[PDB]
Amino acid sequence: VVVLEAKNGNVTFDHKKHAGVKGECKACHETEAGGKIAGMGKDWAHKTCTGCHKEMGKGPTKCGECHK
Ligand code: HEM
Ligand code: HEM
Ligand code: HEM
Repeated sequence: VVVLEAKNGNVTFDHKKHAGVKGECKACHETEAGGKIAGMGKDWAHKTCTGCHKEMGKGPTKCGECHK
């Protein structure tokens, strides 16, 4: 898994749970190959991560559901 560090509690990101989303890899990455995400941080996460969870009605939307 990927551990996205945060001073209020790290967030654990699992690619397995994120297969079969619109755009597939390009939902989060510039390319189909993937890689590190230079823009990663609070602004990125609270837009893109939370945004999709709300759009799909699936996944964590409250602070402590991500930050542990
Ligand atoms: C099958 C499609 C995908 C591929 C091939 C892919 C590929 C990759 C690769 C190669 C890495 C870099 C791992 C490393 O260097 O340690 C990565 C990291 C990551 N991916 Fe994906 N990924 C895919 C889908 C997704 C999706 C859909 C999301 C969002 C929902 C996502 C979010 C992330 C995040 C947050 C990281 C960590 C980035 C960082 O720490 O800078 N990935 N992915
Ligand atoms: C209102 C509720 C939330 C609060 C108060 C909150 C607070 C924060 C704070 C203070 C940071 C910056 C941490 C740092 O730089 O050390 C951050 C970043 C982040 N948050 Fe949240 N957050 C909330 C909701 C969420 C949710 C629901 C998610 C998951 C969908 C999430 C995922 C993340 C991620 C992935 C980062 C970036 C970590 C990194 O790039 O290393 N947060 N958040
Ligand atoms: C880096 C950004 C993201 C983070 C940190 C994140 C985090 C998470 C976490 C922690 C879960 C599982 C919650 C649990 O097991 O308690 C989850 C589930 C889910 N996320 Fe994300 N997510 C991100 C981006 C996205 C995006 C962009 C999408 C849609 C395009 C998405 C769609 C989903 C879906 C559909 C689930 C439910 C999967 C299932 O139960 O099979 N997520 N996410």
